[PDB]
Amino acid sequence: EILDITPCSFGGVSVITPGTNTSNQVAVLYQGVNCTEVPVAIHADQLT
Amino acid sequence: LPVSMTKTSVDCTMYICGDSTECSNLLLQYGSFCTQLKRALTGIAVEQD
Repeated sequence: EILDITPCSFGGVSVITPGTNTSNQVAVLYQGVNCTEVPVAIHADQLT
Repeated sequence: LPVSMTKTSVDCTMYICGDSTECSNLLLQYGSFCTQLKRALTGIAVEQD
């Protein structure tokens, strides 16, 4: 049975911050992926 | 008259080593080539805007 080999879901992580003089909250931008291909493994973050 | 061009960002680890070579950790021995290329690509991307 012949099968395709597509590579892993990857991209770039861009952190958006207002500066440390204002606050410490950050927003990440996973470039080039869908809302389902982002890691939804936040409940299992200790597995890496 | 042209105004802007295509903004391109290059992942050096997947290009040089690959998405299947976990034993190719020797790219860290070469220093900071990926950082000094990503800085130029980021400058090109913020220049085209």
